[PDB]
Amino acid sequence: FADAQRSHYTVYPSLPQSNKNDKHIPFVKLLSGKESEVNVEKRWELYHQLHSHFHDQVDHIIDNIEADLKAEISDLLYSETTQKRRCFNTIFLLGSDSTTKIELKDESSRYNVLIELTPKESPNVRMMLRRSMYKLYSAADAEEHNNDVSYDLSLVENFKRLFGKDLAMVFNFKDVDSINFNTLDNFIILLKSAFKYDHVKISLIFNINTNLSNIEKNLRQSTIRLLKRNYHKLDVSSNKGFKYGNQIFQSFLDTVDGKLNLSDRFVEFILSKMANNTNHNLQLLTKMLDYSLMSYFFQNAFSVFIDPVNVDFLNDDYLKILSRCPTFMFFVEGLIKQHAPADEILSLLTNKNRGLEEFFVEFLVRENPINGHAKFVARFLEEELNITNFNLIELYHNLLIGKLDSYLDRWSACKEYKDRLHFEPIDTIFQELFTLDNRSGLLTQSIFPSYKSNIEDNLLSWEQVLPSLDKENYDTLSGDLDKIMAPVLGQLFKLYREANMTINIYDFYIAFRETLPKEEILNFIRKDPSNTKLLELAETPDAFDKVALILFMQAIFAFENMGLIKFQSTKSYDLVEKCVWRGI
Amino acid sequence: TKSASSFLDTFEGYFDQRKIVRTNAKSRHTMSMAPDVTREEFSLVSNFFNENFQKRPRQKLFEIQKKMFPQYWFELTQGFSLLFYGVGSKRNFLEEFAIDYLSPKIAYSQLNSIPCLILNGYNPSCNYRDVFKEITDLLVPAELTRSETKYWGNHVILQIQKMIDFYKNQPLDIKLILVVHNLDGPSIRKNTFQTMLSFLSVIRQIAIVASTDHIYAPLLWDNMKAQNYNFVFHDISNFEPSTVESTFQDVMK
Amino acid sequence: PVIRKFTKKNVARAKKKYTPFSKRFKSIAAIPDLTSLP
Repeated sequence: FADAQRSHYTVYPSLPQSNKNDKHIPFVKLLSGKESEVNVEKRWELYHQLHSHFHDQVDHIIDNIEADLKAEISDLLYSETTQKRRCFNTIFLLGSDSTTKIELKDESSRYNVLIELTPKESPNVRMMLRRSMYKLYSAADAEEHNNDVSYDLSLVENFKRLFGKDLAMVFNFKDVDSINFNTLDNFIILLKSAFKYDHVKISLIFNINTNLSNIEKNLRQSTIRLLKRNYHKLDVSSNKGFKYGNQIFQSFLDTVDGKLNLSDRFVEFILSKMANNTNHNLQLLTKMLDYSLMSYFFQNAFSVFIDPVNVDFLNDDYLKILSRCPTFMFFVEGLIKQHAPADEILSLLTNKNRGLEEFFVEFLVRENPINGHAKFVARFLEEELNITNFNLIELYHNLLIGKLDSYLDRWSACKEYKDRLHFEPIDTIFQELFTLDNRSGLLTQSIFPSYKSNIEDNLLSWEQVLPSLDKENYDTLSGDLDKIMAPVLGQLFKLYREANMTINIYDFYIAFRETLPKEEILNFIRKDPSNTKLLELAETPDAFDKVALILFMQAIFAFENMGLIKFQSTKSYDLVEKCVWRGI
Repeated sequence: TKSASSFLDTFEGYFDQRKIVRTNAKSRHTMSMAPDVTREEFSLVSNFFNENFQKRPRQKLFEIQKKMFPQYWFELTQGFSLLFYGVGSKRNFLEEFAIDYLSPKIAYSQLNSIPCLILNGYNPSCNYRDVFKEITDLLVPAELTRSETKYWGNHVILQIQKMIDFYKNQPLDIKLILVVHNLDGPSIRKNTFQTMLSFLSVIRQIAIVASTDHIYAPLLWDNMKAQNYNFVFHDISNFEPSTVESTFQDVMK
Repeated sequence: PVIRKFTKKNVARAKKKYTPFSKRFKSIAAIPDLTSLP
């Protein structure tokens, strides 16, 4: 109708008043629909306890990097002078994204203002000056507890006699790699004349997200020699000095200490996806670990057994599920192959439910500390050895594999400690229902998918998305069409893939016209009982082409706004250009 | 047959099919010799073939992916945004998911319903100032004061930043479900709209349920946009005939 | 009080009324004789 013709129509969905059930949580009935409702409620509450215990530590680390950074910047912003006294202090914040709040100290009988500047707040030099002096007059006349001045450096000249305090303005350029440096060095030149006023103290703070050889290549050399008077650098990045990856991954183990385990493939996938992204890694760490936890409690019924009170709700289907673990198969093969007691394996094979039901609850008192010993290796490398360039994720990966000694000899600094820093752990039976893992490609398919490859796969093959049927063909309208005829927009792509770079739309139409059935669609087209217009065009002696051009032009103008087809030669639109290739 | 390509589609399929073809080997055939139709014959056979070619397999597919809905509600209520890419129209999926399923389940669980702001982003008349006008009466936030507004700044982006720092001291319940159809459409792929919709997804109290159509879509979002969205991607390609949106675009002869 | 973004100190406005002739009496049947009005 006409409601999908206007943008942003808000819609209130009306609702039935109540259904009076427990359907207030999304956790479905697992074990092919055999689970109890109280176990689903306990699973939801247990997942929320785990998720809250994780994120209450993640938030303290994330709100502690700001209390570390404000402590860092505000120490080399102050407590130092230069003998020239006609220079501005300059701090290059390397690798920093513009997300930090800066605090300026008391320093009484002197104002301290912070003038944040942006590539949107700087289209030329005069808007920078008007915004800077506007922020100066605002943060000077509102921090005092009346005339109108002009917003230029004259306010900086007579700031001493307008207010009575000395000025100390601290500039702050947010995306220094995104401003014009031609506007920025003009602003620095325009600021340089403020030196002669004896009550100012300009400080510049550059938030650079690239290296320093790309800022002093684009600036002019006189501005660079002015900036070489009192400059300091400061590396602000959460990959330098692995302290905040060794506090998010450390805190993830404090929630899963004994209840859950991590796989080998999972930690190497974490390391592969944390290394292909540098700007934000404290967020791509947490949104992989939480989505690993969310795909666990939604899938694994045995999560209800990670609390040692729910041990008595072992139904028959839990005993069916746990029995077909291959580590238990390895254990039972062990009980066969070393010695032969008959009537114990005959019990625990398929008959006795009580022995297997009480046997599994012994397997939860075990700890086998991977994450209980890895903190000892972390404390040994940080305190006793004083090496602060190690990664807890990669050390944990090698400790999980077992080649930890190679990673400890990667430094060649702890040769007398390769026995003290050694730990060879084994597997405990029934790990493979209690492990966070990725062997199905779930964290790949729904966090970092091959987007274009999935679109092209669904366009080309299309049988992995559309079903085939064997009963619903006679009550339908097209029963014999789903088996002999590919879907248009999925059939045209088979000709689009094996075409050239320049595709003539008439040849692209003829190749589509002779891959359709002729003697089927001329029978099919007369099926409709209601309308009468669709049958008279079948009484026309050129029905097949006039039904073929409709489907072809529909598929072409459907590909075009998807991105696979560029119509070159405007005012012709006859020779299209293939512009997406499969497999790339 | 009409392509002499040694390789097919990889990087060497790109390098191989980009050759140079002579003037006599070319086929300069205008599409005038295609048998012309009327507008109403197209309009008739189109709506016939939409719901009468693969109708029961597509309904079977929608019932297959319709038991996926509790995972979508779980991912929304745990903080993520959703992104539904795929072949075909994702329109009726989000009209049958967000209106029917989602907001009744959200409204019951925190105990009228939860307001659903649909946003037809395939319409090129999609300004962000009237869309943010439509957001600021479904939430009604505070106004921009004199100290918090700046010298000729953007009031929409500053208001969303003020809402972001307001909603860190609040209970975490969904207050709106923002349903964007064709998020990479011709008037919403631009930068300030995406800055708006990326700063809205920072708020936990609004669930973004987006959909894309173009294939080079993920390069609209850098390390700041793709971090404030924190999308989870779901290929729900269901081969829909996509006839709500094609009335907007040119169907010129 | 307030700090303004710019100033318009040299502004001169006329003394001109905003409500038109349609809202003098709001009675079309009782419009007085406009010719010999003072």
